Amino acid sequence: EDPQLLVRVRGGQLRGIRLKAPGGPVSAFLGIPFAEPPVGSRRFMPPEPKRPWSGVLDATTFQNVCYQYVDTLYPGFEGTEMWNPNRELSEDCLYLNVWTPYPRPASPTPVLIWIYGGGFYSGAASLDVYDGRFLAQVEGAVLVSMNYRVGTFGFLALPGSREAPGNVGLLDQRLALQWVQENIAAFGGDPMSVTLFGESAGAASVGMHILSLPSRSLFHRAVLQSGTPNGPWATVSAGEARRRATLLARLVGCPNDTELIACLRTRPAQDLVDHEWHVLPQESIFRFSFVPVVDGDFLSDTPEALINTGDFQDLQVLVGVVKDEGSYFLVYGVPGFSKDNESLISRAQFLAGVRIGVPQASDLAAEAVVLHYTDWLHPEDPTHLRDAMSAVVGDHNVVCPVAQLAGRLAAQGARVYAYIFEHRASTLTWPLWMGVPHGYEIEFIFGLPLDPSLNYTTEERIFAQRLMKYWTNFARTGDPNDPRDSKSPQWPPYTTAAQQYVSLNLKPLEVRRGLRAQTCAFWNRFLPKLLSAT
Amino acid sequence: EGREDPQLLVRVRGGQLRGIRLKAPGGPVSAFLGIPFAEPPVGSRRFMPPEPKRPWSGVLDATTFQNVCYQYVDTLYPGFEGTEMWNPNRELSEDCLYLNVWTPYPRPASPTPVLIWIYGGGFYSGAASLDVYDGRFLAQVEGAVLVSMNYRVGTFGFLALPGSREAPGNVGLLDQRLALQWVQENIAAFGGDPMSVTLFGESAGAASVGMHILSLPSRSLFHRAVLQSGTPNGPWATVSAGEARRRATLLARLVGCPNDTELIACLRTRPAQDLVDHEWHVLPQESIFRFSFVPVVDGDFLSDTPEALINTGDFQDLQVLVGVVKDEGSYFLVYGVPGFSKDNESLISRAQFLAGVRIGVPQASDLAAEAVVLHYTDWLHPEDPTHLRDAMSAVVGDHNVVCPVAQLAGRLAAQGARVYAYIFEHRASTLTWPLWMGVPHGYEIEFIFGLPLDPSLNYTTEERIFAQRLMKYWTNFARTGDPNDPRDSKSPQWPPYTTAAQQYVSLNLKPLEVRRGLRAQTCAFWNRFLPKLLSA
Ligand SMILES: CC[N+](C)(CC)CCC[n+]1c(-c2ccccc2)c2cc(N)ccc2c2ccc(N)cc21
Ligand SMILES: *[C@@H]1O[C@H](CO[C@@H]2O[C@@H](C)[C@@H](O)[C@@H](O)[C@@H]2O)[C@@H](O)[C@H](O)[C@H]1NC(C)=O
Ligand SMILES: *[C@@H]1O[C@H](CO)[C@@H](O)[C@H](O)[C@H]1NC(C)=O
Ligand SMILES: *[C@@H]1O[C@H](CO)[C@@H](O)[C@H](O)[C@H]1NC(C)=O
Repeated sequence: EDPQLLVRVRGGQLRGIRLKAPGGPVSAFLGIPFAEPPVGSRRFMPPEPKRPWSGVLDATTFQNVCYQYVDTLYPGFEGTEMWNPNRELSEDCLYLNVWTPYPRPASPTPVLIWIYGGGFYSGAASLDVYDGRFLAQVEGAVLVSMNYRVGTFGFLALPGSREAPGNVGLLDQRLALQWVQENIAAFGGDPMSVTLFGESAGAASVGMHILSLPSRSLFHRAVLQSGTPNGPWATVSAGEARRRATLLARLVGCPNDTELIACLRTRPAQDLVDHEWHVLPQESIFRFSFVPVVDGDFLSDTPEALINTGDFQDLQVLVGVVKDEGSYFLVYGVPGFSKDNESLISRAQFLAGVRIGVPQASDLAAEAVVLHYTDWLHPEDPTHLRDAMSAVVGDHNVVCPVAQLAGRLAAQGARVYAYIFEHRASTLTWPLWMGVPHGYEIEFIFGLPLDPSLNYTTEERIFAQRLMKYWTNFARTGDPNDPRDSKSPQWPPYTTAAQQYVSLNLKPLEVRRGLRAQTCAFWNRFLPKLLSAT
Repeated sequence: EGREDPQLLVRVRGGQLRGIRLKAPGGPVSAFLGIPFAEPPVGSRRFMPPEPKRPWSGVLDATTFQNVCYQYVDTLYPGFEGTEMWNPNRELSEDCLYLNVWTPYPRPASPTPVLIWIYGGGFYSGAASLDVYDGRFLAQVEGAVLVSMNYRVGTFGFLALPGSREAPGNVGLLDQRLALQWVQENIAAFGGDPMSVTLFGESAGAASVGMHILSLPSRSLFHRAVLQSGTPNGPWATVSAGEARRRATLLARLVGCPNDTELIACLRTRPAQDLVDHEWHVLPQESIFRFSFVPVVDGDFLSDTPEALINTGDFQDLQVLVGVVKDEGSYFLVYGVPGFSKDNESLISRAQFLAGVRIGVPQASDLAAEAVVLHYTDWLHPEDPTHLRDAMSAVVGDHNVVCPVAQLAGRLAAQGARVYAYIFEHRASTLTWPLWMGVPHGYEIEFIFGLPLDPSLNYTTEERIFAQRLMKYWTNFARTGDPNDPRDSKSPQWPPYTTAAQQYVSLNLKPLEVRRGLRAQTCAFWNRFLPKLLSA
């Protein structure tokens, strides 16, 4: 029995495990329960706090992954398998993980809380890319990651009902945040310095905690990587959520809200997952069936309205995108695209891809998109059309929603830092035409290149170390700049006036101005005006 | 005769003419000025198609420029060369249908290619007698036979009651056509080759040239064409029959007139200056780069809109040279956009920009105007006065000239014509408009005509060499349908403009530079998206 691996939290005693990090040992407490299993009658319901347990709870292994769809598009392919569940699926999945330096910190250490992505229909805190040992060992950070319900289990809603109010997956995240306030000090973490960070849907989740008052007292800073609460995919109206839920009910033989939900609760988990994808209103990509709902409760109004009227004075935020946000999504539904060839497309294929990439666009709006993205000097060039299709999807879904968020937060009091990640991992298995795809900056932020057996170049290892420093400096001070270094170059705050952001790649920081300024004005100022009149 | 210069007496279909020997820097040239080509379109002939000039007896004196067609005279900036250079330089009169001929002295031995100039002035002004249209340099240095005609402008040349017999519309274009017929019949008498006639014009003159390309009866009167900063397609060069009727009857009301016959008959009783005095009161909105009486889509001279005709036309046996200047729109801003002036830097506010856009694109809906504003706004510095000023200029120049020219070059090329394109970027050292206006609309003309060759005009030595280069391109084009010098292979070649490569050249003090795409992205906005916005 090692006293460093023994901790006492409000629910009882835990025993962690000493793990090996390249530069030394770290203490890991994995699979800690933070809520009563949301099973049986608790399906679709808000999470309840975990009841106290007797004896010593074994916290040396990752717990089960929340029930979810498993990708089968490219069987055996690392590019896709790296995101698949790496533990048993089960609705009994509300557990969190804690990594800390070994021995446990002498003084209160700033805490980083990770919220994974996966379109709100997948993901797990146990994936290898979210391994917190590196950040814990090299920066002495206390890192926490929780599992939260996804898909129908976490977001199926019959707005106004008592049994399926919606947003329970976000409530799962919130309970884990509360658990950190109440118990993280026992691990040497400082509950007064909690930074949330997440990518994609995880970034959108972080944004929703920023916009939901009850969450605000649970953290102090936030990082949103390639995702936002505003935008076309992160939320749905109460009406559309009801529509998708009742349609799902119908598809599985069900059946008054109470009766419908009661019947949904009798169905095997895989039955719900089997019909999950048959409820989307149009043929599309970057659109997900069950996501956070504007309920007038967790989210008092649309994210769009909340970021326009909010006061973000005492908040520091780090936000950014990767160089090719949309490439990944094209192979999941756009005719002509495949990871196995160059994906050179025709102009006709391009106009068709646009209707799929911007599913909610009228014919006029779609034509505006085509005319804006077509390179009129080479309107029929396959390479340009392919890269344009990618850009359309990434701009519409991520880059412009991020530009929008950065601007409102900065205009309204927040301290904001922005970046564009442009380094393509030497070990990437997706083809070259996809560039730096959605999600591939994560392994660097978590410091995986520091593991010699992973085969990253020596420059990548130095790069990862730089990133871990930015992220942890940001967590510690609300500023990613190194207060030790006195010759950077400095990463300036993003402002509406100057719109400065930095490039994150192998070369030293480069300051740029305007995040797709012209193109995002198109998406954020003109298209709306188009549709609200037509 | 007997004692006069035997080299200045010539005979044309209507009679004998006596020209004048003029001095050009490098030698003498023959000039026959004020040759009548139509019966004076006065009294009962106002608003009517021109009739050929009846033969005269004796020797008609063709030694001085004739009257300028009745028109509005600009007084915005009294005494200012920038505006005065375009004002009438001879008496105003409805008796103005005369043309001019410049030829080498002595007259060419073999048939020489003919260049016919058609002046601009928004169809409401202009004259073939202005100093910038002086044909002596091209005649002397390139041995060209140059012809320029006066044609009716304003109400006199374009007021129309479509379908009527008395004011059919487009009579100013008919005056031009009559002069082209006069060249076919008589130019050989001056040593000109009727089988090699190139039309060139600028602005409304350019639009005029384009309309002759689109009107069959004019097609047999010329072989090649040059359109400088103007096109027959676009937002200002034509009006629909309904709009023309509307403007003509509103004008009639404004002067006390009112059945078309009675209305027109009453208009014919009004003093010419009364019509000019109300000419500007008939435009539908507050605007710039819009003119009251212009060519009308009559279903006769123009069988359909210029846009339809260039989309369906067969232009296989046609060579065309087309181009624009660096700052097509600047000039127009001081004539109606609040905040702009030739006497200050014209730095404007964002609010002044949004208002300028409503005036610069008068036919745009609220949604269309916002699209313009969002496209032209520099989102890194959305409030910068200098950028807003230059963006306002670009909006006007792109909408009215640059994009209509790109549209034209594209259709002509795709449909058989050989097209050459340019952008003129040299600002005359003698320009009197402020620097912020750059190379304004109309300021490439003095270079094409070779004025810098006159020592007394004070152009720099480089400008004189530059002028010579341009005269060479224009006359090579007139001679062969190709601006390139057949010999000199050293100088970079001017490639044809194609839909595939979209190549055009920069005309400035430096050697030719080939560029691709004429404001390609922005013109796609104007030529493909805005229209479609309109269909909704
Ligand atoms: C549109 C009708 N309007 C009578 C306003 C109700 C304004 C006409 C003013 N207006 C304009 C002008 C100014 C700004 C915008 C558009 C046109 C104008 C424009 C040019 N190049 C040359 C002369 C004039 C001009 C000459 C005589 C009279 N009498 C009025 C005139
Ligand atoms: C530039 O001028 C515009 C027009 O005003 C006229 O010209 C100026 C120079 C004065 O002589 C004035 O009396 C004239 O009416 C102004 O509207 C504009 O504000 C001026 N720009 C600035 C701010 O200097
Ligand atoms: C790439 O592969 C997909 C499916 O195998 C196919 O639809 C597409 O035509 C291919 N593209 C190329 C470059 O041939
Ligand atoms: C040309 O320069 C001379 C000498 O400076 C000057 O007297 C004359 O007014 C100028 N004329 C022009 C064309 O500006």
